[PDB]
Amino acid sequence: VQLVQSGAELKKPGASVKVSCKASGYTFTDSYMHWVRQAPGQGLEWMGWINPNYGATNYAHKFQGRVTMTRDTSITTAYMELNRLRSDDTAVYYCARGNFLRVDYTWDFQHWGQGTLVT
Amino acid sequence: VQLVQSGAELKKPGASVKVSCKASGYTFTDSYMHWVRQAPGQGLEWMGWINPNYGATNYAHKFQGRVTMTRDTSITTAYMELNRLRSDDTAVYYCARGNFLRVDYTWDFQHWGQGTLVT
Amino acid sequence: EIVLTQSPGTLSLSPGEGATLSCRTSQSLSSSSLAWYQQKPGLAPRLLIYGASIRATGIPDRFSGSGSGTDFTLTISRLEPEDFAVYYCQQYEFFGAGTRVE
Amino acid sequence: LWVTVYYGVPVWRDAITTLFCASDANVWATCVPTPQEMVLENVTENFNMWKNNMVDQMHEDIISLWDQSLKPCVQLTPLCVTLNCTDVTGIKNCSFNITTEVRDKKKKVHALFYRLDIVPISTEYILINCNTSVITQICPKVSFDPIPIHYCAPAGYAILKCNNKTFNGTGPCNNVSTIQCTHGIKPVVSTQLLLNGSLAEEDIIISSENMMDNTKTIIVHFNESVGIECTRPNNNTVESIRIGPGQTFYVTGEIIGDIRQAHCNISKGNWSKTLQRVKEKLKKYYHNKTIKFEPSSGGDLEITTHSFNCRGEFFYCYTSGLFNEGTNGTITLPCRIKQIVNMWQKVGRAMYAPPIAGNITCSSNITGLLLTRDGGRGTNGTETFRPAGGNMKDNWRSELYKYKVVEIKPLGIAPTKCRRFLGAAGSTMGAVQTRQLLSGFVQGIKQLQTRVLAIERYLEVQQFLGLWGCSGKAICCTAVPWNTTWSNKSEQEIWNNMTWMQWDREVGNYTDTIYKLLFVAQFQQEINEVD
Amino acid sequence: LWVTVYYGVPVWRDAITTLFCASDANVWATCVPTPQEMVLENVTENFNMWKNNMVDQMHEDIISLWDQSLKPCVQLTPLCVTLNCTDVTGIKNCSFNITTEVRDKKKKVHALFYRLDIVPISTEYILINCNTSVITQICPKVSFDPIPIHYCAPAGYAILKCNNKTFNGTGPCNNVSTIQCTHGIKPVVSTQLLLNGSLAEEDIIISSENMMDNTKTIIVHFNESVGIECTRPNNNTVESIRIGPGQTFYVTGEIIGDIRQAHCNISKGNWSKTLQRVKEKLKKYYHNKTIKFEPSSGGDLEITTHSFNCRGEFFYCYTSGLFNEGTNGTITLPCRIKQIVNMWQKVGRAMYAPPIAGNITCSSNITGLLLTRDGGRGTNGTETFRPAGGNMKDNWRSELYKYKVVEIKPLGIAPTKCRRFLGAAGSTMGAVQTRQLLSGFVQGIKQLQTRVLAIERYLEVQQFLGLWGCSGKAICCTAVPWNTTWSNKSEQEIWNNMTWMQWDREVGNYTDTIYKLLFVAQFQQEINEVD
Ligand SMILES: *[C@@H]1O[C@H](CO)[C@@H](O[C@@H]2O[C@H](CO)[C@@H](O[C@@H]3O[C@H](CO[C@H]4O[C@H](CO)[C@@H](O)[C@H](O)[C@@H]4O)[C@@H](O)[C@H](O[C@H]4O[C@H](CO)[C@@H](O)[C@H](O)[C@@H]4O)[C@@H]3O)[C@H](O)[C@H]2NC(C)=O)[C@H](O)[C@H]1NC(C)=O
Ligand SMILES: *[C@@H]1O[C@H](CO)[C@@H](O[C@@H]2O[C@H](CO)[C@@H](O[C@@H]3O[C@H](CO[C@H]4O[C@H](CO)[C@@H](O)[C@H](O)[C@@H]4O)[C@@H](O)[C@H](O[C@H]4O[C@H](CO)[C@@H](O)[C@H](O)[C@@H]4O)[C@@H]3O)[C@H](O)[C@H]2NC(C)=O)[C@H](O)[C@H]1NC(C)=O
Ligand SMILES: *[C@@H]1O[C@H](CO)[C@@H](O[C@@H]2O[C@H](CO)[C@@H](O[C@@H]3O[C@H](CO)[C@@H](O)[C@H](O)[C@@H]3O)[C@H](O)[C@H]2NC(C)=O)[C@H](O)[C@H]1NC(C)=O
Ligand SMILES: *[C@@H]1O[C@H](CO)[C@@H](O[C@@H]2O[C@H](CO)[C@@H](O[C@@H]3O[C@H](CO)[C@@H](O)[C@H](O)[C@@H]3O)[C@H](O)[C@H]2NC(C)=O)[C@H](O)[C@H]1NC(C)=O
Ligand SMILES: *[C@@H]1O[C@H](CO)[C@@H](O[C@@H]2O[C@H](CO)[C@@H](O)[C@H](O)[C@H]2NC(C)=O)[C@H](O)[C@H]1NC(C)=O
Ligand SMILES: *[C@@H]1O[C@H](CO)[C@@H](O[C@@H]2O[C@H](CO)[C@@H](O)[C@H](O)[C@H]2NC(C)=O)[C@H](O)[C@H]1NC(C)=O
Ligand SMILES: *[C@@H]1O[C@H](CO)[C@@H](O[C@@H]2O[C@H](CO)[C@@H](O)[C@H](O)[C@H]2NC(C)=O)[C@H](O)[C@H]1NC(C)=O
Ligand SMILES: *[C@@H]1O[C@H](CO)[C@@H](O[C@@H]2O[C@H](CO)[C@@H](O)[C@H](O)[C@H]2NC(C)=O)[C@H](O)[C@H]1NC(C)=O
Ligand SMILES: *[C@@H]1O[C@H](CO)[C@@H](O[C@@H]2O[C@H](CO)[C@@H](O)[C@H](O)[C@H]2NC(C)=O)[C@H](O)[C@H]1NC(C)=O
Ligand SMILES: *[C@@H]1O[C@H](CO)[C@@H](O[C@@H]2O[C@H](CO)[C@@H](O)[C@H](O)[C@H]2NC(C)=O)[C@H](O)[C@H]1NC(C)=O
Ligand SMILES: *[C@@H]1O[C@H](CO)[C@@H](O[C@@H]2O[C@H](CO)[C@@H](O)[C@H](O)[C@H]2NC(C)=O)[C@H](O)[C@H]1NC(C)=O
Ligand SMILES: *[C@@H]1O[C@H](CO)[C@@H](O[C@@H]2O[C@H](CO)[C@@H](O)[C@H](O)[C@H]2NC(C)=O)[C@H](O)[C@H]1NC(C)=O
Ligand SMILES: *[C@@H]1O[C@H](CO)[C@@H](O)[C@H](O)[C@H]1NC(C)=O
Ligand SMILES: *[C@@H]1O[C@H](CO)[C@@H](O)[C@H](O)[C@H]1NC(C)=O
Ligand SMILES: *[C@@H]1O[C@H](CO)[C@@H](O)[C@H](O)[C@H]1NC(C)=O
Ligand SMILES: *[C@@H]1O[C@H](CO)[C@@H](O)[C@H](O)[C@H]1NC(C)=O
Ligand SMILES: *[C@@H]1O[C@H](CO)[C@@H](O)[C@H](O)[C@H]1NC(C)=O
Ligand SMILES: *[C@@H]1O[C@H](CO)[C@@H](O)[C@H](O)[C@H]1NC(C)=O
Ligand SMILES: *[C@@H]1O[C@H](CO)[C@@H](O)[C@H](O)[C@H]1NC(C)=O
Ligand SMILES: *[C@@H]1O[C@H](CO)[C@@H](O)[C@H](O)[C@H]1NC(C)=O
Ligand SMILES: *[C@@H]1O[C@H](CO)[C@@H](O)[C@H](O)[C@H]1NC(C)=O
Ligand SMILES: *[C@@H]1O[C@H](CO)[C@@H](O)[C@H](O)[C@H]1NC(C)=O
Ligand SMILES: *[C@@H]1O[C@H](CO)[C@@H](O)[C@H](O)[C@H]1NC(C)=O
Ligand SMILES: *[C@@H]1O[C@H](CO)[C@@H](O)[C@H](O)[C@H]1NC(C)=O
Ligand SMILES: *[C@@H]1O[C@H](CO)[C@@H](O)[C@H](O)[C@H]1NC(C)=O
Ligand SMILES: *[C@@H]1O[C@H](CO)[C@@H](O)[C@H](O)[C@H]1NC(C)=O
Repeated sequence: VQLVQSGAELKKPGASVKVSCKASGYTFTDSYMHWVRQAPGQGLEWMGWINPNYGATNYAHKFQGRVTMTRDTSITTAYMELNRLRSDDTAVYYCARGNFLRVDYTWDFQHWGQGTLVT
Repeated sequence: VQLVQSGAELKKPGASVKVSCKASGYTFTDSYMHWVRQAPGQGLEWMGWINPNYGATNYAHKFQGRVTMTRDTSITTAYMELNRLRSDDTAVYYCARGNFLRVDYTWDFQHWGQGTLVT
Repeated sequence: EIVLTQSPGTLSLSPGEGATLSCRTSQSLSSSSLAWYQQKPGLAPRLLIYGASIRATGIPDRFSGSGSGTDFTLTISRLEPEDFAVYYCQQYEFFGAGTRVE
Repeated sequence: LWVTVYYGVPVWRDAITTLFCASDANVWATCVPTPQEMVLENVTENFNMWKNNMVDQMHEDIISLWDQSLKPCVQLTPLCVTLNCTDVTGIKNCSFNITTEVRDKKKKVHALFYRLDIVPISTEYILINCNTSVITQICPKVSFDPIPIHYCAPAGYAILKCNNKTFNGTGPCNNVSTIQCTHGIKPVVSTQLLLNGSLAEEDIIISSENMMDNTKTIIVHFNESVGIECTRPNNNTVESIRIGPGQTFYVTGEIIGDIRQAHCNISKGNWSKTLQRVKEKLKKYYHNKTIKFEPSSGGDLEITTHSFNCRGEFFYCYTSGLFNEGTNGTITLPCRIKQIVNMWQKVGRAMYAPPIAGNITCSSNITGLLLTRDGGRGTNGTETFRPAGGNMKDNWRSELYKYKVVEIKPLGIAPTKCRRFLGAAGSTMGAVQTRQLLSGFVQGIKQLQTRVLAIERYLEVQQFLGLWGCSGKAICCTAVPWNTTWSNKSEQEIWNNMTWMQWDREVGNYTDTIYKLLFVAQFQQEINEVD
Repeated sequence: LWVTVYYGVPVWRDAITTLFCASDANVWATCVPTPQEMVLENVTENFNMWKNNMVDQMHEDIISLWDQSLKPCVQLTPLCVTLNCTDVTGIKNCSFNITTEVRDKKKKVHALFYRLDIVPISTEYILINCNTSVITQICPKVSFDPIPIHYCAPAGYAILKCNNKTFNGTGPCNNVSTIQCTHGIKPVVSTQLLLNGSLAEEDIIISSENMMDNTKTIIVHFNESVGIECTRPNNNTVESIRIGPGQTFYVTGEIIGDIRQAHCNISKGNWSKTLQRVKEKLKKYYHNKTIKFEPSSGGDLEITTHSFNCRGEFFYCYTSGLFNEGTNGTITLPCRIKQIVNMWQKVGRAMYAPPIAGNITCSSNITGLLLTRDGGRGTNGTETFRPAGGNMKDNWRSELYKYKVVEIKPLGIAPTKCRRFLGAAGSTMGAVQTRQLLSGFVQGIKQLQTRVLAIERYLEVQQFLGLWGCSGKAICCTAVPWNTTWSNKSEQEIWNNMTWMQWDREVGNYTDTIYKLLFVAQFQQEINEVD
């Protein structure tokens, strides 16, 4: 499983970032593309998952209304766009493929990408 | 089984003949096209066979290096080209279809063409 | 809403020792609902046990775990130098704060 | 005691097998038309709506029939040409040229295409999903109506139906019934509201694999239908375009009158009453919190809107007016008509649904509701439920949740003194095999494979009985004594106050243990007879 | 003595039957994954590698799977256009125009084609075999790797394997073994050197139908593998060309760096040692003469060169450096890459093998060698052996020569006093039928036909037994006396020092002679009972 993420950059209040999680070498359609937020030296958080065959997405109650998660299946690249960033959005961002991808049906995030440390 | 051979002509030392054995009315691909040399008023000789689906050919030890047996399957016509003819090449030439064409697996040449008496 | 508290302490230990780690769940869930993660200093986290007893591929034998209901436990018998990093207990959606080993 | 072989035992095991559609006297009725039911007293079985196999077979059989039915139909590969499209609203008047029936002559034609059915490349457009899929026109004069489809089990198998009214989909059932053919299952197509389904008998039924897991759609069955009348009010005129030898391409053209919007009416009376009932019921299946509803998240117009199929016209009606917070009225929903649609997403295939002259109307009965739950540490004690779409098998889990497929297993080896359909399932062993159960083991390529397999299982049981000296008889006393290690129980314990099923569960470990003894004992008896 | 019917006899006859591939957990594994072996003491069978049927079934099953696997793939009929080709060597830079995804627009594209893949019509060319065949691009994202393929016999049949190490392919075998599924047979494609085959256990094995016949390929199996590492060193860049709705055409373009030649290395150490061993062994199987080797005769680059298939790239490596007359080194062979190839020559079909970016490497194990013999009255006492190609079945005769398919035949009628898998094949009649042999008679359309046929043979034997009064028993004493004309032998001669097979050969002439007597005797007994 190859996941190739993008690069980070500090975004001023009111801008918009578009981070990508370009996948390769597996059945992209039959694979969730959960997103995970790493607070700086702190516990993780669940941004949201995106079924890529239909785009059916569910975000967290914290970031509901501020984020949007597009997916592209032709080039098998999932997206995650975050608008209206504030300075308190300092974190790292990774994409995890799991939730019945592995043997267990429960959320078992195995492969992870490359990280993106947008502050 | 119709086999229509070509005409003969005396060839000087160093020339090249191209005799043909144009077939019709059967499965040309699944049929060997053995060639047979009749010495003048003498015993016959085995020039060589040619599987026409692949061109896989085997000539005799006597004429190995002096002869070449092309085949054409589109028009279902087999060929036999003889270079570097000498005056001692006086003979007749016929094409025989056999070697499991008939019931027996062993070489059982039945149908023969029209003859070609290149001297 | 599923609260995943973790035990305190920094575990000032040397290599060759053992380590006991624990995570609590706020509702009576089965063992399949909880997993454990290595949290490295600045690299991608990886999964050890999913289902609270089934190990993952490419993982040594020194890690084991068990638990049902509440008070799930992870035990490491031999702390190699690379094993002195943070460790997270993952629920369905809410990750854990992470107990510390020095 | 001594081993004893019983043939025609009323027991079963969970298994996966090929069924076959039946229907009633079209895509489906090209199935063989028929339904007996018999209640099973004192029987409890652990049903599972989610790990079922009839949904995974119904999905593939819908794919297979939709692929088979669209093989002798037009392919719009010549129609992938540049389209000069202007405004006629969401509709575009597109002019383009084609290779007509005489191949060395080109003809210019016109057609009204919706904006969702074309993408730009100015005013130049092309039909959507041409450069990824091969569009196939849905054949006129072959109706694609979802007629009711029964599922009849093959020989040697049976279907158990759960008759408990409050049965959510998982767990034990109070009393079950063995049937040959299931009820009429209309194979509807929907996204957020299940249409024309089966109503719950007495109470609203809510179901999920695990509610605390959020990636798993929550199904809600209404016990009261909600009327929903919907319509495309445009006065279309269909124009036929000949593109080849017998291939015709039907397009919209020259709408007459006002270009009105397709709308989908629901009544604000019965709705929000049913939704308040659903809210009350979802209060109990979680920790106490306020229960209230949000519109759908972002996504493909195929999942962000309640889609369906009315008379071959594909509607995409927004549901933001339903899941956003009370008296009589109407909840009129905007809808977008889409012709080129690719449902059950197959990479490289599409479907041009042809147009219809005049208007159409779409009266249906909402009998269900698909939901999902937002997660996060949102606090405040309110749970936000959004409608969820995609994963089409859910639409047939709502109709195949009472049913379960079971494999009938004879040779219920039990001990006795001697030596040498499913009506009595819950009955004790003390106080019929030949008359009722055994005759039911023999009474396209799929339904031929399942019948050859039925023949193999009948021969693989009859041969076993013949090799155990039981060629013509159903009950055999045998020469193998009953070991003390095979869960030794007294005759009183076994042949009284104990059903065949529990006994099957008792000595399931000793399969292929008594069998070898039976083979060698019969061979010893025969070789003694010959000597 | 009196007639006696035995059921489950360990005997067999040569027959032709449908087998089925199994493979192990792609073109082949779309087969059902699985292999028991049991040695047969005192059994000798006349094997025949040449008149076998598994080669004639393996050939047709390779044709069937290659046709089935290339049905949902691109067809390069639009690509048969004039090609403006210049020099880039054996490679040509060809520019041409195509009908793109928008049909009324034409796009000019470029592609690097080898000179063997184009023919002239100047600089104008066309793809080879366009005007005789319909080229079909081999699908990417579906690997055509030759995975090992087992062959499991159906119900009622068996496969005998010959375990004699020095077994050449024809004649008796010292000791055999009945198996369910054969070993992993990689279906490789080669011309002159058999690659990735099965090594001989102890000694080099040479085989022909008749060596004095010259139209018949001589197979030689190496007991020691010879390493052969081969490579295409060109740094290709693959360019995708869209020609339709979802149809993509992958071409080479813009090689980076030096245009190097594909070469195929063999080691001069192990080779010519193995060839000297082959020479020594071929001294004995003819009249004494010097044994020495010549290059291949004239013919299609498909037979004049050792062809194979490495990672989907088709190599054509000349072998003139191997068969032309000693120390360590390398025997580097020039190779020609061909994309449009038509193997197993089907009139009207071809195959465009797509290109691969980067380089590739081709490490394989030569385990075989195909030869032929020049004839004529050449005198001098030297025999000239050339490599021979074509007739693809030979490549699977080298892997299916130990195996033989046999039809199990019950009803071994023998005389006794009384009246009224294959483990014991070589055992005498004196001192098991039900436990071991009889249960093995029931345990796509091809593998469904062979199972229906298994059911018919089980019913056509069970009905015969039931009509001979043997419904539930395997051994029957019957009311037909044993005639003196049915090769009358004493009980001592028959039931001692004589196996079931020789007895089957003894009274094979009296089939449908004792049978009529058995029918009429059973009918007489029953009609006496009723009266
Ligand atoms: C949920 O369930 C409801 C109730 O079953 C469905 O609504 C019905 O859908 C059917 C099928 O589309 C509708 O039947 C169609 O009705 C049209 C009107 O028919 C009337 O008018 C004509 C004269 O114009 C009379 O002859 C006729 O008797 C009626 O009075 C017709 O246009 C249709 O005929 C076309 O299709 C048939 C195929 O059977 C062809 O033979 C014809 O040639 C023609 O092409 C057809 O009969 C029916 O009217 C709907 N009922 C209501 C009450 O609205 C819902 O569709 C369903 N929901 C979903 C999502 O599937
Ligand atoms: C006789 O037998 C030998 C030994 O089996 C065969 O040689 C092998 O052939 C296979 C099949 O072609 C080769 O496998 C291919 O190897 C390539 C290199 O893989 C290495 O590098 C990648 C990174 O680039 C690593 O991921 C990988 O682990 C390896 O270290 C790959 O290009 C190929 O992958 C492609 O095909 C697979 C299909 O399985 C796809 O899933 C991939 O996406 C990709 O398209 C492939 O794995 C193998 O390397 C060969 N072995 C050796 C030692 O050379 C001979 O081919 C055979 N002879 C004949 C005539 O058939
Ligand atoms: C659908 O209905 C079934 C019952 O038919 C529900 O099963 C119930 O599941 C819960 C846990 O999810 C059980 O609670 C706990 O069970 C254990 C024993 O397993 C017990 O030790 C605990 O004290 C606690 O009771 C519950 O017993 C079980 N059964 C019943 C009858 O309530 C299922 O949750 C329902 N689900 C949905 C989504 O509708
Ligand atoms: C492969 O091996 C078989 C034996 O397993 C070889 O068969 C042998 O064939 C030759 C004739 O081709 C036999 O020679 C003659 O046989 C007759 C009886 O048939 C006998 O009367 C003569 O005196 C003479 O021996 C030979 O007996 C026979 N068997 C053995 C054991 O040598 C076969 O030729 C081999 N072929 C190849 C191509 O490897
Ligand atoms: C099967 O029906 C029985 C009643 O006949 C259910 O048992 C009880 O039903 C009442 C009324 O709905 C509930 O209040 C009780 O909680 C039920 N008892 C238990 C132990 O759950 C039974 O639950 C039904 N089965 C299913 C799966 O719904
Ligand atoms: C569907 O179920 C609901 C909920 O049980 C039923 O609504 C009840 O109707 C009775 C009628 O006598 C009232 O007394 C209750 O107060 C109602 N409950 C609620 C929560 O409002 C409804 O009748 C059922 N529908 C059918 C057709 O059986
Ligand atoms: C839809 O438009 C068509 C256009 O032809 C209407 O059909 C016409 O109806 C009028 C009614 O006065 C007749 O006089 C014409 O002869 C009809 N023309 C044809 C060609 O049939 C049709 O009535 C319109 N439908 C609606 C519902 O308004
Ligand atoms: C929605 O369900 C209602 C019943 O709840 C259906 O109304 C019945 O329809 C049948 C059709 O055969 C009529 O015979 C009955 O008289 C109707 N009953 C009542 C009480 O009106 C209604 O047809 C359903 N809607 C659709 C579109 O099928
Ligand atoms: C089967 O193996 C036996 C030995 O177990 C072969 O019999 C002899 O084998 C030796 C050693 O190779 C040869 O020198 C003899 O010539 C063999 N005897 C005969 C009569 O041929 C036997 O040949 C083997 N069978 C085959 C087909 O190779
Ligand atoms: C393959 O067979 C050959 C020929 O029998 C074997 O070569 C012999 O090897 C032994 C090793 O002790 C030498 O004593 C012999 O002189 C060799 N024979 C010849 C003709 O050179 C070779 O060992 C076999 N290979 C394997 C792997 O068994
Ligand atoms: C084959 O050619 C490609 C042409 O792109 C080479 O890929 C380049 O490799 C260099 C190495 O210095 C990189 O700087 C470039 O960024 C690469 N380009 C691309 C587009 O990836 C490739 O390395 C060559 N292969 C070999 C074996 O020489
Ligand atoms: C050619 O055969 C040799 C053995 O004769 C193979 O070498 C072995 O390969 C296996 C692969 O599983 C390794 O595990 C072994 O260690 C190897 N043995 C030795 C002695 O090196 C070799 O791989 C074969 N070549 C190919 C291309 O398959
Ligand atoms: C071609 O298809 C892609 C998806 O594979 C799509 O995004 C693109 O818009 C299409 N091309 C044109 C010109 O519309
Ligand atoms: C057409 O096919 C024939 C064989 O049937 C071939 O010899 C010829 O070269 C082809 N035509 C052209 C123009 O290449
Ligand atoms: C579209 O049609 C109009 C008709 O007036 C014409 O003027 C215009 O050029 C056309 N557009 C294109 C892009 O050909
Ligand atoms: C279509 O073909 C006609 C042929 O008469 C030509 O006049 C017209 O410009 C073409 N236009 C388009 C938009 O394809
Ligand atoms: C048993 O099922 C029958 C089906 O006719 C139903 O009438 C009955 O109510 C069920 N039993 C119980 C206790 O609900
Ligand atoms: C729909 O069509 C019918 C058929 O003529 C007509 O009677 C009715 O008025 C039309 N109504 C609308 C709203 O389009
Ligand atoms: C169910 O059990 C009761 C216990 O009283 C018994 O009377 C009844 O006959 C049983 N059901 C059947 C179908 O035998
Ligand atoms: C029957 O019981 C005896 C007691 O000695 C035991 O040895 C034997 O294994 C048992 N047989 C089976 C088939 O379990
Ligand atoms: C091939 O392309 C070259 C590019 O310079 C062009 O000059 C030449 O005319 C072309 N050949 C043909 C036959 O069209
Ligand atoms: C191909 O089509 C283009 C269309 O622009 C034309 O310019 C070119 O001459 C054509 N050439 C060939 C070689 O087919
Ligand atoms: C008989 O076959 C077995 C297979 O295991 C083999 O080991 C043995 O050597 C064979 N017998 C002889 C005499 O070669
Ligand atoms: C083949 O490709 C690999 C991949 O980069 C490269 O490392 C190697 O040098 C190349 N060698 C040749 C001989 O082309
Ligand atoms: C083979 O024959 C020998 C002769 O001594 C006998 O002992 C042996 O049992 C026989 N094989 C079998 C399998 O019975
Ligand atoms: C049995 O033997 C007698 C001797 O007279 C002969 O006539 C008769 O044909 C024989 N029967 C068979 C079936 O061969």
